[PDB]
Amino acid sequence: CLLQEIRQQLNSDHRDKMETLEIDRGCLSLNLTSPNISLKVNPTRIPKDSTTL
Amino acid sequence: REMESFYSELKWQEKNTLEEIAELQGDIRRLEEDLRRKMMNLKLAHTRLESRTY
Repeated sequence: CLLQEIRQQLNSDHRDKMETLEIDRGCLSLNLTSPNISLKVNPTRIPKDSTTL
Repeated sequence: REMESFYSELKWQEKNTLEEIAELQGDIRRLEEDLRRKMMNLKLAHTRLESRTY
């Protein structure tokens, strides 16, 4: 029982981090002269939970 | 005699003024395109910093 639950929670963590990796590689990918660039509303906002290192 | 001297001096003045005017006009035009590029780059960086919230 213990092993099955541990494996599933690790699975969740893994999918989360790989999604993050997708987002960040896109962030590096884009640049200027790009159809998606514009002014967005007050993005200087700090997040609510704001996990630390 | 003194009149004609004055006349020559004035023409010298006007010619130099003309050339300075042309050079300044060119410089100003350059400055406007500097403005435009500044705003473009700000747009890009704004988007970048926004996107991480996902």
